[PDB]
Amino acid sequence: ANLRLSEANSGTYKTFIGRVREELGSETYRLYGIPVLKHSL
Amino acid sequence: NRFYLLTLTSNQDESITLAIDVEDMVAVAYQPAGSHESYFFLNAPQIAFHTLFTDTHQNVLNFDNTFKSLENAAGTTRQTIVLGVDPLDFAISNLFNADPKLLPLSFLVIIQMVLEASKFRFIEQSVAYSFKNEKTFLPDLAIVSLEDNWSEISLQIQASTSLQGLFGSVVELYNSNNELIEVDSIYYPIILANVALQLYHCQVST
Amino acid sequence: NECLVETRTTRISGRDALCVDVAGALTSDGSRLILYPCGQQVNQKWTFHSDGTVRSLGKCLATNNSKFGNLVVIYDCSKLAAEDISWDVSVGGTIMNPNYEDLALTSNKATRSTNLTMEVNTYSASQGWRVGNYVQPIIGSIVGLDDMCLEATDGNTNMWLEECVPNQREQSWALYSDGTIRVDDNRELCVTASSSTYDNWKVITILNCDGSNNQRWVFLADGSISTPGNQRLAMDVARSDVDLKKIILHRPHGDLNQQWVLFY
Ligand SMILES: OC[C@H]1O[C@@H](O[C@H]2[C@H](O)[C@@H](O)[C@H](O)O[C@@H]2CO)[C@H](O)[C@@H](O)[C@H]1O
Ligand SMILES: OC[C@H]1O[C@@H](O[C@H]2[C@H](O)[C@@H](O)[C@H](O)O[C@@H]2CO)[C@H](O)[C@@H](O)[C@H]1O
Repeated sequence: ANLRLSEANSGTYKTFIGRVREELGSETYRLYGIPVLKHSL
Repeated sequence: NRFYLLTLTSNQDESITLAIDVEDMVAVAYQPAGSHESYFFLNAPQIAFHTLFTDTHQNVLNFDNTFKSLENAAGTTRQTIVLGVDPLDFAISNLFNADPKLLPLSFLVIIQMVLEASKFRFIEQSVAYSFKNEKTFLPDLAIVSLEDNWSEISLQIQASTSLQGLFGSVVELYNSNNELIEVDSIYYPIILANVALQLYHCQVST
Repeated sequence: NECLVETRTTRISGRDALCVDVAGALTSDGSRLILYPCGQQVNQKWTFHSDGTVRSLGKCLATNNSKFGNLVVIYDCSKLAAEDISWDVSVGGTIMNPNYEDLALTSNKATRSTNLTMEVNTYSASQGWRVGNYVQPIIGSIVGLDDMCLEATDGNTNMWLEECVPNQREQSWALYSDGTIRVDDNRELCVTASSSTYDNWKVITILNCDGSNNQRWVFLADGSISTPGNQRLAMDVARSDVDLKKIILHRPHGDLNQQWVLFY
């Protein structure tokens, strides 16, 4: 999960936040469709 | 594996690697690229010292990763520090160089722009606007109230599942004209749109 | 810091920001439900319970054709049967009794003192409610693909994404307790899924608010602006081209064109 500022814009910044959320947020456990943070990794 | 690493590189190709405790969604430690020093918050969990950055001299910083301690250590409030592409760039450099006189403030930029941005889409978009429009912002009550209330919101989302989506206790948030919204149920976009990741409190099902 | 919530008192608001209100504060078993403008009165206050009942004035909200007809009404909990006072709130605004599986709480017209009723579930702007003590419409911008804000355009007739401006009156919206996204300057105008289509999908545009199921919208956890119900479709810039200037309600593939953000 690398955010490189020298060639960064809102697009790649959002994709980066996207990657953080995808790897931190649980796939199985969500409540009202909001994921709980993962137990392990 | 309990920790999650991500890498922030600067405008000079200076890279740091930051470590997030997945359990509480806080930064525990970081390492500048090609450096034998690694730096740990005073309240970083033991396992972090024993698992992360083992091939380095691990230094204990003079504050904890709590907002209160970063604010007292930087001498200012989140309500004063500006966020944006350039101040991020600068914060990355400061952490790379391990400058002690800037560190707490350098963290306040990084944490807000990455960890608080991952927690709330409102904060994410506030930051994306800095990149888009080339211009920076220092957070008002609206971002500060979300940051400050993340754990309570998480607990109240989980709690509501025992009573038709209603909270156990009111959660005071603010809008972008600094006006008070007393949220007290899941049925607001302020909560449901906004929160992208929630802190575990209880084992409950929807 | 406890996850069990036993008892709670909030208030229920709906179409055109009107509150669920027990008729004239009258307490007798069989007193009528109405929409009334919001306020600090004990008849408008509602208390939810672990068993499933919702009460005002010591007595639970009830629905039964055999006793009261079509109408909705407060009645004593101990005397009444068990099934006519269970309730369930759903994430996209639907208040309904599980025991009457086809049905849903409804205000048939939007104007003060309307009697509320249980009607067949069409997932309509009228059948939609916001449960929560904050009853005012949530004002702010809507930001979509490429950090463009939704703009009410062409004398407020047609809506599409334009580039952000601070405090443009037409770029702000007001999300109402009923489900509707109203224009900030004018509230009689509202967002709607129109009958005119593009590539076999309905074009979204503004119209006068009637309270139909073309007009009820919900902000989902995935970041979509979506329709309520098991079948789901979401708001969508068509093919991510702002130049076309049209939003289409589509099957929720959940890509960036269907990502939105309430920037309040
Ligand atoms: O009739 C609907 C309406 O009642 C209002 O209270 C009335 C009350 O019913 C009447 O007896 C009295 O003379 O005037 C009151 C208003 O000043 C409630 O305030 C309103 O919410 C509705 O429930
Ligand atoms: O144009 C509306 C529409 O786009 C579909 O995706 C298109 C894409 O825009 C186009 O560039 C490509 O050539 O074909 C795709 C379809 O196969 C979306 O799938 C649909 O949801 C709409 O958003």
